[PDB]
Amino acid sequence: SVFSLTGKKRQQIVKQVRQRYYFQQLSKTEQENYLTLYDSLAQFREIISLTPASKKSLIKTIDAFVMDNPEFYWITSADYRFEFSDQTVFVTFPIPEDAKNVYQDLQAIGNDIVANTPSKDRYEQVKYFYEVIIRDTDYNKKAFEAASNQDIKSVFIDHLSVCNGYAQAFQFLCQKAGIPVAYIRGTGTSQQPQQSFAHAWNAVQINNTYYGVDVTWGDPVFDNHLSTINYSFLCLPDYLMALSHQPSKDIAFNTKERFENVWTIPSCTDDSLLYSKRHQSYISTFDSDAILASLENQLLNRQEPLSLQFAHQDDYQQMVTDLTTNQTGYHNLFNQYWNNYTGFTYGLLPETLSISFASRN
Ligand code: NA
Repeated sequence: SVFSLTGKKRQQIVKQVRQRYYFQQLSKTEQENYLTLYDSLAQFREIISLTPASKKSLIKTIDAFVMDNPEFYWITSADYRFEFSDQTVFVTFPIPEDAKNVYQDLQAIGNDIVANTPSKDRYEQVKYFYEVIIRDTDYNKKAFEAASNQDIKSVFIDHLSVCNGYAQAFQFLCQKAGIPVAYIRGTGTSQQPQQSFAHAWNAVQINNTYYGVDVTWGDPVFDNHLSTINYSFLCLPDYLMALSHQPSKDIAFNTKERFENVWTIPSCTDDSLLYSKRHQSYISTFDSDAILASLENQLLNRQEPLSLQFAHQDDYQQMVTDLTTNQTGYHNLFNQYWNNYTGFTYGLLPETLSISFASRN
């Protein structure tokens, strides 16, 4: 095809996209068009000429490209618009007038964040990116409770964003760091009160296995039940993430239609990177002794607030019931370590089977 990349430019683009997530699920012709899309958007073209395929194949290619490539911030929330003509498919992404300088503004910010990570351990880098986005970005709760908040410009330029921007910003940084990463879209479900909502989050590959990451839900303005940085959404297995997340495999390419069950979602099975597990606050079996010992170990390290995360729903629920009835074990322990003790308060985040404790005032 005349639109396929060639020469040195092709080599450069092949290297650039090799780790992109949805790219891996595209066929040969679709990957060629993906490469052409990358080159043309990197030249800041509004209209891209692609080689003809079925309507579905083109939508798959475009959808994969948009999810995979936050750097082209102007495409992240755009409609999928294309037209067939004379053995060519013309794809249009309206492009802002300042797109080149904003694109390079974001490159400089991203490069600075990645280059100065304190550790080069991949987990520590992922944790650092989580922290950076949460600390430096205001969550736009007014917007949620109701575009322009959906891309990495809203995160790194405006510092005011919603889940789609957070998740694309996390991918943006991971890509620059060379960490395989995915953007995942779907449905979040919160409790107290029960509620479902459109949502976006991430997966990362560390040590050749995937881990779930939800930066947005770790933001205290998004959810303050444990209030701060809520680490209980950092590198989760699916048996915990699935309690509040349902990823979508579908492509809704307009308001009336979709393609069902197109994409494969990363499988996250390892719990070894849980913050709670790494800090000896993960309870995998209901046991009063083990619960109090974990809290006492935290108290011996002079931590406040204390925290617990459970592996299994019914164990978390039994702990909740014991806190509404048998509280004596807890007062006896806390009174030993907290001065002027007059009780304790607790916060519940059932979405990750988590609880936090603090001295009452
Ligand atoms: Na924030």
